Amino acid sequence: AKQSMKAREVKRVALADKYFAKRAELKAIISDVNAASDEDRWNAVLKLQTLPRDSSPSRQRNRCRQTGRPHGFLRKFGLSRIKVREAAMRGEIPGLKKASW
Amino acid sequence: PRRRVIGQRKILPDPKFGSELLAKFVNILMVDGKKSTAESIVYSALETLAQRSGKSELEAFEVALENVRPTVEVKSRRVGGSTYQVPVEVRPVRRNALAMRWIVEAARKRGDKSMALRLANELSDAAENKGTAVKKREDVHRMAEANKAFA
Amino acid sequence: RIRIRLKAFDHRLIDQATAEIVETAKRTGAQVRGPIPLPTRKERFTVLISPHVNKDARDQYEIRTHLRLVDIVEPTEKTVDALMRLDLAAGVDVQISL
Amino acid sequence: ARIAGINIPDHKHAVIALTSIYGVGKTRSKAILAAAGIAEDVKISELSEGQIDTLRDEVAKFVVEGDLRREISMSIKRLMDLGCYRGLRHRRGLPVRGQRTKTNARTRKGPRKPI
Amino acid sequence: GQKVHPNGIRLGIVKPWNSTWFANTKEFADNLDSDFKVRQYLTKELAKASVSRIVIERPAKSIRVTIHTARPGIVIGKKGEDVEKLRKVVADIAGVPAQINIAEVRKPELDAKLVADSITSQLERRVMFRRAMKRAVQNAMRLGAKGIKVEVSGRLGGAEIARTEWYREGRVPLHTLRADIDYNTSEAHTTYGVIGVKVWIFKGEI
Amino acid sequence: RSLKKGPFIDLHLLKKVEKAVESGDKKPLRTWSRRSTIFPNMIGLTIAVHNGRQHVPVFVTDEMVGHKLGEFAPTRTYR
Amino acid sequence: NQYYGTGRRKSSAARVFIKPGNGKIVINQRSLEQYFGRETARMVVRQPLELVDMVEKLDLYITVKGGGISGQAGAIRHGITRALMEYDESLRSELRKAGFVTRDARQVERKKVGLRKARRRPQFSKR
RNA sequence: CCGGCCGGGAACUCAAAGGAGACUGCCAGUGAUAAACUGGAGGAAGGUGGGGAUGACGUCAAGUCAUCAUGGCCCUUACGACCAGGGCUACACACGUGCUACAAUGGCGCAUACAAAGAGAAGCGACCUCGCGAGAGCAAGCGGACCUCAUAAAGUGCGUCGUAGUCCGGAUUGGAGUCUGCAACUCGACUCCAUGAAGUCGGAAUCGCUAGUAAUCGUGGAUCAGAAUGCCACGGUGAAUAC
RNA sequence: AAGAACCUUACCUGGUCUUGACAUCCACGGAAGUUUUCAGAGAUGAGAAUGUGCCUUCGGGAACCGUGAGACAGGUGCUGC
Ligand SMILES: [Mg+2]
Ligand SMILES: [Mg+2]
Ligand SMILES: [Mg+2]
Ligand SMILES: [Mg+2]
Ligand SMILES: [Mg+2]
Ligand SMILES: [Mg+2]
Ligand SMILES: [Mg+2]
Ligand SMILES: [Mg+2]
Ligand SMILES: [Mg+2]
Ligand SMILES: [Mg+2]
Ligand SMILES: [Mg+2]
Ligand SMILES: [Mg+2]
Ligand SMILES: [Mg+2]
Ligand SMILES: [Mg+2]
Ligand SMILES: [Mg+2]
Ligand SMILES: [Mg+2]
Ligand SMILES: [Mg+2]
Ligand SMILES: [Mg+2]
Ligand SMILES: [Mg+2]
Ligand SMILES: [Mg+2]
Ligand SMILES: [Mg+2]
Ligand SMILES: [Mg+2]
Ligand SMILES: [Mg+2]
Ligand SMILES: [Mg+2]
Ligand SMILES: [Mg+2]
Ligand SMILES: [Mg+2]
Ligand SMILES: [Mg+2]
Ligand SMILES: [Mg+2]
Ligand SMILES: [Mg+2]
Ligand SMILES: [Mg+2]
Ligand SMILES: [Mg+2]
Ligand SMILES: [Mg+2]
Ligand SMILES: [Mg+2]
Ligand SMILES: [Mg+2]
Ligand SMILES: [Mg+2]
Ligand SMILES: [Mg+2]
Ligand SMILES: [Mg+2]
Ligand SMILES: [Mg+2]
Ligand SMILES: [Mg+2]
Ligand SMILES: [Mg+2]
Ligand SMILES: [Mg+2]
Ligand SMILES: [Mg+2]
Ligand SMILES: [Mg+2]
Ligand SMILES: [Mg+2]
Ligand SMILES: [Mg+2]
Ligand SMILES: [Mg+2]
Ligand SMILES: [Mg+2]
Ligand SMILES: [Mg+2]
Ligand SMILES: [Mg+2]
Ligand SMILES: [Mg+2]
Ligand SMILES: [Mg+2]
Ligand SMILES: [Mg+2]
Ligand SMILES: [Mg+2]
Ligand SMILES: [Mg+2]
Ligand SMILES: [Mg+2]
Ligand SMILES: [Mg+2]
Ligand SMILES: [Mg+2]
Ligand SMILES: [Mg+2]
Ligand SMILES: [Mg+2]
Ligand SMILES: [Mg+2]
Ligand SMILES: [Mg+2]
Ligand SMILES: [Mg+2]
Ligand SMILES: [Mg+2]
Ligand SMILES: [Mg+2]
Ligand SMILES: [Mg+2]
Ligand SMILES: [Mg+2]
Ligand SMILES: [Mg+2]
Ligand SMILES: [Mg+2]
Ligand SMILES: [Mg+2]
Ligand SMILES: [Mg+2]
Ligand SMILES: [Mg+2]
Ligand SMILES: [Mg+2]
Ligand SMILES: [Mg+2]
Ligand SMILES: [Mg+2]
Ligand SMILES: [Mg+2]
Ligand SMILES: [Mg+2]
Ligand SMILES: [Mg+2]
Ligand SMILES: [Mg+2]
Ligand SMILES: [Mg+2]
Ligand SMILES: [Mg+2]
Ligand SMILES: [Mg+2]
Ligand SMILES: [Mg+2]
Ligand SMILES: [Mg+2]
Ligand SMILES: [Mg+2]
Ligand SMILES: [Mg+2]
Ligand SMILES: [Mg+2]
Repeated sequence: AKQSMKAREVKRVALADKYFAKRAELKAIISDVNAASDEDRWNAVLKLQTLPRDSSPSRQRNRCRQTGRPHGFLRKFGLSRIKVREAAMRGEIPGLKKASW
Repeated sequence: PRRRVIGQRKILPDPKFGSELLAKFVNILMVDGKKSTAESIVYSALETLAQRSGKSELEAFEVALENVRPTVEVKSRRVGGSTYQVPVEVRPVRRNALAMRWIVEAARKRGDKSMALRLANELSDAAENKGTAVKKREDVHRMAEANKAFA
Repeated sequence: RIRIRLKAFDHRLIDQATAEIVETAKRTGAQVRGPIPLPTRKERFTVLISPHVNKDARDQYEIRTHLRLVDIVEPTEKTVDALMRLDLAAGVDVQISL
Repeated sequence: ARIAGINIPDHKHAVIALTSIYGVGKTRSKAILAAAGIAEDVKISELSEGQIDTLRDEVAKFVVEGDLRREISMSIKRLMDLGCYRGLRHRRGLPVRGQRTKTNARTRKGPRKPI
Repeated sequence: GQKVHPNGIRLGIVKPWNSTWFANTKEFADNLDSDFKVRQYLTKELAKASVSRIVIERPAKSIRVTIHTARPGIVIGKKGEDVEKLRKVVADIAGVPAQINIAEVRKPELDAKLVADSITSQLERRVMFRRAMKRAVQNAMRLGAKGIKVEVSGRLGGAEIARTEWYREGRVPLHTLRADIDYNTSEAHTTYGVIGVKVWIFKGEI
Repeated sequence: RSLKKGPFIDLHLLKKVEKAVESGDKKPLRTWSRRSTIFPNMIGLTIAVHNGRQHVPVFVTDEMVGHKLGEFAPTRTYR
Repeated sequence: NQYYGTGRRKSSAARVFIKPGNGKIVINQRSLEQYFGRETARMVVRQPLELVDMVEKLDLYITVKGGGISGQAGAIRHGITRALMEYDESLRSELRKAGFVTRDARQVERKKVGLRKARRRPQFSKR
């Protein structure tokens, strides 16, 4: 699913773990109902855009690891709906037999 | 079913008037599976009927249901080619059930106030045969009587 | 006391794992209640079976996570050390808790 | 039964009587009768004139009828003069709150037309 | 296309899971990716060594890989030198330690992957698809098979329109769930295109 | 509408406006930030908002304050 | 002394104890009159106590959880018929012929894949 | 102190495993001395007991080259590649599939009873306190039969409206907000307030459904920062009819 | 499509890059990194400080970073006849 689209996603993962998995203090702690509500809260949201557009974990689409398909994802397996099926009935996901109740 | 001759399910008696005839009537009146709302209306109707009529409930419901009961109904078979009116003697299980539908179907219309009022007034008119349900039986006879030429 | 809880995917791999952990504890240094079962977690997944269109057609999968408890009611010196460094049983997760 | 601009109902509960006033609904009407000290179960025929005069001063607090109609008319007319996205939406006769305009929108767009 | 994967329907009943490990919901996805990374790598590296399936286990941060194979000599090489070369490179991408074990298979013609890869290899060297298919069907019935359905889909023999052809000899009950059936597929990348090679091998009734 | 924690403008547009206002009136500012709100200090400026293919000049008035810049720049043309 | 019968009509699971004494019917510490109100049938629990008469013979301490009204009320009916085993096969000859001891398995059907709810298919477009 | 709270208890519900069990197996009758079958016992269950998975050879050169793989044929200071916005949400119209209606078996208020199946660690987030409410703080506990989202709603029980475009519908608009999120105007969801459109059961047509099924009332999950009336599951009350 | 505000996004506008965002090499210079400032819509470009490690053939290393060079990398472009 486009090697550029797969390769631009590695920036999104690597660069997010750098900034906002550490510098969420800029938005969370500072922008709060307390004594910093005056210019300190203004300088927070001002400085929050100085950061790159990426880094925000909302910008991560969360696509399949094998193929790179954006849609049809499953968080348990980290795979697309097609590749989980191909892998399940084959012997790769442990315990994942066909359900029938 | 094409060749699957199986019987029907058993029903249950209504606590306050433990029988069968009016137990079916609750079921035909019931909308959206709400037997709690429907069964309260039938008791409210038959109590208001028994007050006015000066009878019990089962015999009050009977002298009413028989007055809207079809003797013969009209089918139409094409045996040979053409389509014509063939009357047939209705079966005893369907006979009284087809009557209970015509009482309730009439009571959908005739917007008095409440459902308990409307069924009471329909069964009251059925006792003195001058409602809508008796007219629907009357018309059903007129077809069988007029189209009696076809066996 | 030590509440030992252990879970797995196969229903008939965990049985000998629960049998051997109890026997290497009951026999070596006494005391055991038994294999307390607990409810099974059945995480279901309903994926689309085709690669394009055909929404009606799907396959349904599940993963039975079978739990088990052990529950000993005395901190025995022979038993407590037999739990550590002496488990094995692959495909069966185990979590000892004091 | 003559408060505010209009309000002339009869054989209707006091809470439902004041819904007919433009600028007063269900919950506002409960706040009127709570402040006035009148029961919601009574009706205007049952009430006396001594109690109706207290309702007149209570609804005078809130913006109602011709005061409200102009406040809404000002706000819509303001948007159209600015030439904003909502102003273009209003004067063109199309739905405003980011709605679907392709299949539906019949309330705002009006009934069906020929092609 | 409307048939269930014969291995998959029997994963609880008769056939086993190849990846046999427990993991909590957090690690599960990353643990399954590293499982695919070694499997993809180890299959392509050990091509001539002739691997059927790869079983993987993970008891308490220790990845025990098992390579079921027809030719165990080519996997190990000389004095188990290639085992140590595999041990190192597999351990890096996967997760800390390694424990590669090699299971021999004295009846290689009854394993579905090895028959499919043999037919694939033959199709790539300009051998007739019938002479590759029927000979493989004939070879394993004499040894110890009771089924052996073999389908070959695609262009085959440089044709314009693609055809699907199959030749079986015996009982191959795909519907029977108690029945053990080795099923496997392989693609044959020729000059004309891709040629699929599905193989079913009914061994035992239970 | 959203955002109680300070009305939002992009750093670049804030600094560009502050630099433009202190100097004096000049020309339409090429800005792509539609998302940004309009401050009281922006009144008088004829900033050019990006509709998508071109820049639409918008003379900011007393009323155009709480509204955002993209409201005065129709994207999809019709008839 | 104190006999027992299970009953578990439709998810719900009754737990009927029965002793020889007063005519009362206790259930979850509530009275039978107030626990089961106007709904459809209170006396489905008392249906099995008709061919074998109660009146003032057998007191019933009941406990139930699961289902709703009729699921519980029907589970108590099955629970009582199972519980009435103190005169083994003499009662069950007359009791079985009027239904009663039949579990009546019928549970809610699962939602099918593709279909809108169990049997209800969506619609049909033929152009 | 009066709540499974308490020691404790191992009966029962349940939870799991491993077994019993329904076998036309018994019983008569129709049959051809057969396969069968009509009922009848016994039984929790009766003739594949209900439901699921399971999909033969092959049909439609059916769908997918945009999941992936892939033979050719094509592009390479571009059909490749990074960024800010805009767009996929456009709107004389036409249909599909829904949902909410058009009410009185109903609508709004107060007294309060009964589920299942899930799900949760940058998670799900009590009780408290601030909120008219979305929510805002503090933060308890739980990788869970325990802790949490979580009061199920239908349903009763009282009240009140009394057939009105209505106390039906709840659209649409204006204002005031809330959380998420760098950012909510194009283009979110929800809340409050006022607003109160069409609609009074639908032309030719036409759809699904054979019992816990239709019908109706909740509820969950997957994808998911946020964003279901969809989808996938779950359980309540519970019909008619099959000559 | 198991959920389009940016992302996704394959489309459009304008800005932009050509061994490229993603890869192994032949080899030139540097630890990797981290903090922080300026012009710009942002991609980017310009800096300013600090740190200067696991083995010595010590003209080297095993990674990482940024140059020039080509084998090339890359295409959700067409063809499900
Ligand atoms: Mg690719
Ligand atoms: Mg997203
Ligand atoms: Mg389909
Ligand atoms: Mg369809
Ligand atoms: Mg309102
Ligand atoms: Mg309100
Ligand atoms: Mg809306
Ligand atoms: Mg729109
Ligand atoms: Mg094919
Ligand atoms: Mg199938
Ligand atoms: Mg134009
Ligand atoms: Mg059960
Ligand atoms: Mg019997
Ligand atoms: Mg089905
Ligand atoms: Mg249902
Ligand atoms: Mg269709
Ligand atoms: Mg049609
Ligand atoms: Mg049609
Ligand atoms: Mg047609
Ligand atoms: Mg026989
Ligand atoms: Mg036989
Ligand atoms: Mg016999
Ligand atoms: Mg004979
Ligand atoms: Mg005979
Ligand atoms: Mg014989
Ligand atoms: Mg015989
Ligand atoms: Mg026989
Ligand atoms: Mg029988
Ligand atoms: Mg029978
Ligand atoms: Mg049989
Ligand atoms: Mg059978
Ligand atoms: Mg079956
Ligand atoms: Mg059978
Ligand atoms: Mg069976
Ligand atoms: Mg079968
Ligand atoms: Mg075609
Ligand atoms: Mg077609
Ligand atoms: Mg098709
Ligand atoms: Mg492709
Ligand atoms: Mg090519
Ligand atoms: Mg060529
Ligand atoms: Mg050429
Ligand atoms: Mg071109
Ligand atoms: Mg679309
Ligand atoms: Mg929308
Ligand atoms: Mg025109
Ligand atoms: Mg239409
Ligand atoms: Mg209302
Ligand atoms: Mg309603
Ligand atoms: Mg759970
Ligand atoms: Mg709580
Ligand atoms: Mg509270
Ligand atoms: Mg409120
Ligand atoms: Mg806040
Ligand atoms: Mg909180
Ligand atoms: Mg705990
Ligand atoms: Mg506790
Ligand atoms: Mg919830
Ligand atoms: Mg609680
Ligand atoms: Mg709550
Ligand atoms: Mg509570
Ligand atoms: Mg109610
Ligand atoms: Mg009006
Ligand atoms: Mg009208
Ligand atoms: Mg509204
Ligand atoms: Mg109105
Ligand atoms: Mg009306
Ligand atoms: Mg209709
Ligand atoms: Mg209706
Ligand atoms: Mg039709
Ligand atoms: Mg039909
Ligand atoms: Mg059927
Ligand atoms: Mg409703
Ligand atoms: Mg709701
Ligand atoms: Mg739901
Ligand atoms: Mg969730
Ligand atoms: Mg829903
Ligand atoms: Mg719904
Ligand atoms: Mg973009
Ligand atoms: Mg361009
Ligand atoms: Mg290429
Ligand atoms: Mg390509
Ligand atoms: Mg193109
Ligand atoms: Mg085709
Ligand atoms: Mg094909
Ligand atoms: Mg096509």
